[PDB]
Amino acid sequence: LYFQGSREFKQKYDYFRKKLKKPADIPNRFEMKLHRNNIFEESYRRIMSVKRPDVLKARLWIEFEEKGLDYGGVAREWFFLLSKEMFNPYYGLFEYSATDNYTLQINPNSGLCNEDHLSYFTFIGRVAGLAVFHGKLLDGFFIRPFYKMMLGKQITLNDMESVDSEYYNSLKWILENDPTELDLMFCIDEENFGQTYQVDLKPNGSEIMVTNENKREYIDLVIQWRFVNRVQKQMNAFLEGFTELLPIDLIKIFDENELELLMCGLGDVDVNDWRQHSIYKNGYCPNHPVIQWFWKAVLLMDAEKRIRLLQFVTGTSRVPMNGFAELYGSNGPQLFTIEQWGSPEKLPRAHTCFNRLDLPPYETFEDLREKLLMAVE
Amino acid sequence: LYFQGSREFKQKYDYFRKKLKKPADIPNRFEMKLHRNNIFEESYRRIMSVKRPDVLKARLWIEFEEKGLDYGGVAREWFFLLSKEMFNPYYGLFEYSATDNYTLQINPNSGLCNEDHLSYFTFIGRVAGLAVFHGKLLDGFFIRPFYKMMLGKQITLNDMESVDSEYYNSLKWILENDPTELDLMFCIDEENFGQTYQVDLKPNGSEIMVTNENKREYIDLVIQWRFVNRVQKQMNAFLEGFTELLPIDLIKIFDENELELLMCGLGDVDVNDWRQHSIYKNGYCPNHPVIQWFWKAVLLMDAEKRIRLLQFVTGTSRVPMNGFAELYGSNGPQLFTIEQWGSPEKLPRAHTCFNRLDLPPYETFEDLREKLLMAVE
Ligand code: NA
Ligand code: NA
Repeated sequence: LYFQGSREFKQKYDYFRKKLKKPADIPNRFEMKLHRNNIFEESYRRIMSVKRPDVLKARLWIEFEEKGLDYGGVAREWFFLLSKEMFNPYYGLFEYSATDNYTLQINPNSGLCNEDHLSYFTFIGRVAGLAVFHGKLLDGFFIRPFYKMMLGKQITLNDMESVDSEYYNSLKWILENDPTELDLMFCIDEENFGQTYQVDLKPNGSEIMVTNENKREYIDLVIQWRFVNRVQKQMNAFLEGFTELLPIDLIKIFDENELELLMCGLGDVDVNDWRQHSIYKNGYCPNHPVIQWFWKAVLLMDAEKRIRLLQFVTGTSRVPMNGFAELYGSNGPQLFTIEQWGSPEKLPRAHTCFNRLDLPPYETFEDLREKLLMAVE
Repeated sequence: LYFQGSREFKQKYDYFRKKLKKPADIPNRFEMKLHRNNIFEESYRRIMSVKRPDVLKARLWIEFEEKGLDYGGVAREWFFLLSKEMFNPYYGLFEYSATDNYTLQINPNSGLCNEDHLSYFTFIGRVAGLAVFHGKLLDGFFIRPFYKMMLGKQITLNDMESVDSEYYNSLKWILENDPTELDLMFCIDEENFGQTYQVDLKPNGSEIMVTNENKREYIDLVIQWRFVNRVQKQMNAFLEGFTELLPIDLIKIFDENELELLMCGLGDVDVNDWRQHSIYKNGYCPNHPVIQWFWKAVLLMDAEKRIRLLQFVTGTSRVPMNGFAELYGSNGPQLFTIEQWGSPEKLPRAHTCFNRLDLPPYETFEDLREKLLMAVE
């Protein structure tokens, strides 16, 4: 299945769009004149200067540095280029949810990176609200608890699985079995800029043991800590900006899976960029049957498996912001590499520090495809 | 099925590579210093200066205009960028085989575009031979009769189908039925730079009627005319260059389908470039459920269907050389367009002069996918 509940998504989408009003009370165009190389700070100033947010709902008229293009197409570029910045953890406002993940979460230390952080979150919410209002997608994916918080839905243990399987399986184990052999206490490690702090989940938590009686409270507190309690001013600031463009009661017709799709579309890896920036070693080359089989097998995979493949080889499911040319390994720049290795009766292997697939020279297309899918799973 | 006979292709490929010899009689590197903007003429001069073709079989050391990249990756760029020029019909050496096709054939008027045309065909054969020798792919596809001619295989009526269905069906009809009602003669129209010439297929052909007795000769002559007789000096010049790097008896281990794959890989459309340069009209936009369904359905199609889709909407299965940003319609530049149109009980329609898909607002993903595939077929 590819878009479960699509009947209902489109029904909500039609209703939503009818309920959105374009005021006739406003200028014909909202204009922006920007430099690609300075898009984040320039858009912040322009968007945060406006005092009547209804003027933002005018037809977007964005120009970079050129006049002869479609304005919808250019707005779509602006949204894409600016997403790439807003969501770049370099700014300290968002961070990747784990090293192997591409999904973003609010950085709880945002106010330490930037005294005016809440102003920035408001700006970001204004831009997300603007995107939905004008029917554009953002380029980036937030963790599932972010969408839930936008909708005022409670964050749960099941929200942990998509973010951190290992940790979800541990907490699920505790929920389903007597925790006492684990010797856990109501405190957790919090790492802030390379420094670790033991923080109490509850008063004098560090001295309270987790038992069959209190383990559910323990799980709730951890989940609060992990997703909620540290970022409420951020999220509140983000929601103030978002709802300057969209009434929260309209957006709340969507559930959290529908909201992600509406805001962000579907995740995938660009195979053409991938293929153009890969290197072959130990006897492989672009025309080699094994390599041509390889790329066709990659193209035949679903989005999710391609992502799993990328993570299998590189250690992460994220693609550098400037695409595969800028792929990095353990010791600096390292393009994605396929090296002839092993016997055709072995499965492929990876050296993640080198972004390197060790790929045996299989004897047919179908064998390669089957052995590769198995390795990926 | 995706790579039929792949067991045998790889077997031939292994044998082939063992039979290819890298002389120890040569310099360590063959060097090229080039400008991207002048790649065709500069590479011609450098490649055609060499008198001992075995020096070409040295490790390729190509630099543009930058030193810090993989040399194999840069050679792969050179081969790609230069393919794009060699095979650009602007030069008069190759032409597209039909308006709706991307496959290339030798231009029979090459010697009128360029007095030194055979020197250029030799250069091109040297570059193709160099590509195979070093295991690189070319960027472009020749018609099936081109590969056959490289291998000295006879061109037949069945070779017409992949090039021109309509004409193949006509000639097949004649082979299978009494041709007399058609009133055909042994002459054909030949268009040269916008001028039409009646040319005799056989002496005084213009006055000889096609009958049940002579129809097979008629078909053979047409096929000769269409693919063979006009381009033998070209093809001979191309083969002289190719075989300076590869003995013809080695290349002849492959059949014509294997040879294409070896030289050129598989055809496809880059969906990311496609999607980034499409425009939405009459109520559609990037986040619209119908649009997000659309792109996922395109991504799920095989290469062949995507190509058929592109041809359905634009009138041609070819992509501009600089990708979808440079898509052209009937009245100049026209990006690929999806416009909301019709009732969900209709199939999508296209206006090819506008590169425009008329796409009804279907109610589910599965309905859109089914109705789109049907239209495409
Ligand atoms: Na890595
Ligand atoms: Na067209």
